[PDB]
Amino acid sequence: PPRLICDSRVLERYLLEAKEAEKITTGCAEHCSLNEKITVPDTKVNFYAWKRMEVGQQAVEVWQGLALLSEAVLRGQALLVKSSQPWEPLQLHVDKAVSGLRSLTTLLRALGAQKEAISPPDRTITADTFRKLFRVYSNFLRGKLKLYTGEACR
Amino acid sequence: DPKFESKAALLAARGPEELLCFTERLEDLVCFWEEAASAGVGPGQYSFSYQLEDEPWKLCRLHQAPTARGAVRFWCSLPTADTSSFVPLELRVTAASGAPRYHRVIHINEVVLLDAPVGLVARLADESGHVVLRWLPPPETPMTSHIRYEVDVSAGQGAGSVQRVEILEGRTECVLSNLRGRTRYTFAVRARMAEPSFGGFWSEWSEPVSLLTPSDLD
Amino acid sequence: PDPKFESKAALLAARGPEELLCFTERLEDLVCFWEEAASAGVGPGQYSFSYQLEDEPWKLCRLHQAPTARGAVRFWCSLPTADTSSFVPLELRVTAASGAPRYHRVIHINEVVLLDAPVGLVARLADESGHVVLRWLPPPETPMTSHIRYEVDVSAGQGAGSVQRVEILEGRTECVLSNLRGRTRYTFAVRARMAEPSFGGFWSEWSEPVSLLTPSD
Repeated sequence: PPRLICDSRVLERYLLEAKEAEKITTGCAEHCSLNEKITVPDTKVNFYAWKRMEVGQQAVEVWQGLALLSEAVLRGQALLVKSSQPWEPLQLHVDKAVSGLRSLTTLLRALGAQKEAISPPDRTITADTFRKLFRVYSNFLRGKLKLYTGEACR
Repeated sequence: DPKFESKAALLAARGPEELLCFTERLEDLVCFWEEAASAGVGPGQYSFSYQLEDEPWKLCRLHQAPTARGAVRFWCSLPTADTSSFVPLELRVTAASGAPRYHRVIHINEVVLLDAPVGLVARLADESGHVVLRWLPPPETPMTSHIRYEVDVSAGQGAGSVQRVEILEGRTECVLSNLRGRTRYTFAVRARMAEPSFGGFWSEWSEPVSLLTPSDLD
Repeated sequence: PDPKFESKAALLAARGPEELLCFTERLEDLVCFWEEAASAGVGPGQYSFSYQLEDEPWKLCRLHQAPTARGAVRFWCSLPTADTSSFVPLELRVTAASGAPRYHRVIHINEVVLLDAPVGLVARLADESGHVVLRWLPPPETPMTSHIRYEVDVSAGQGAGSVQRVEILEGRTECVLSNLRGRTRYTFAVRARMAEPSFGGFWSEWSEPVSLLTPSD
């Protein structure tokens, strides 16, 4: 009966991975270009509204967000495979992400992020680089994700 | 406008010759800098522009003020609207001549400088060297749960005394241990935002609360 | 390939060989293997390994045959990083050329964690009493260090025939053995295992032993 996502630590692992995802893509030069948009979710939080939102209402923002991201990483790993010279370093991180989201998308489905989604209630950004994909990555993770799980973890 | 001087002055010292930004309720940003200036100084000097990654560069209305030190201080207070946390915010401070004065990139959620906790109250705990500290998170503050504290204990300047210990996130209480019998201590507390979703600067110490140990000895 | 694996794969061989033994060293990987000595027959293409992560497509793992010390051959499959999702159900399917099913099993890369052995252990007298303070360092490159518990071992001789154990609280990587016996040279070493329910796996290789001699009495 574990709603695992709640154990602060269990989640912290990913946030800290992305910190590494970033910390590497920065020292990255031209070999971090995507050569394509790659639509990622909007990671900016405005507390004077979020605080005003409701779990359920946030949840969606998150579920949809996670999804879209997950589509990206794949699309990233992808464009990265067929690549001639796949910056090995980049490789690994691109992968951990792929899996991280997989495990996460699950732990959320737990809390009820999906059920609290397709419930008819009452953005575009694009990474032309990896350096940014990861930036946008963690920013959503520790950003909106981390901020939701909390209130929702009761 | 008041306590601002406090924090601003607080930060200053820590890092003087640069550009300093910080936030409070996280629903606000304020940056600034203090330069000594005699034959010249005034707003009709610098231009302040910033931008939220993926959003149109903008300019900020810079303000000025005299310093207790006789120097000047230019600050900017992003319009509440543009206080988006979790999204690269780039800043460029330029002189009218057009020279590159200040340049930096930050995350609002990464420069929070809370006030100082309130209601600290440490009383004896019958057993040996054991003290019970209690307090309250900074007033009008978001995400308590994410604030981690840090207590200080000293035997007063009556023995070159100190001792620092950190607390778990969101934990407003601490039970000390191993304190010399018969002595006038002084418990202080600090505030801060936990990483990796936040972070910033160490808060100013709270109003101290002293106490004297009995004689739990041999 | 590397001793680290062989020697780590021995600990498990003695846990049910004719069963598929998987384990993850740092929640970011996974390998399954099984031993069986055979005829000149067994070779490259003679077995097909297939896995599948919850509601997704099945994928075939390339296979690795290798000759173990005990004469037997070893087959292993290092899952592709992209599929080491912990907390997600992993079903494993093995098969031999024809179409015979040898092993089938469902797991979680997070409930079969076999950690490298702890590092940095050193003893040192308790300046406040006849005890022994034991500091040490969890395993390297290992996450969830706050979710790892440690069992310490206390020996007064490989032939002294008298020992004593202890279990450390998840996270704590230091303990002091107060109640002891002086003017005696003791030795200690620690192992590490993840903490259920959340996780699970197998005890870790003991750490390098360490020696000291308590004062008197």
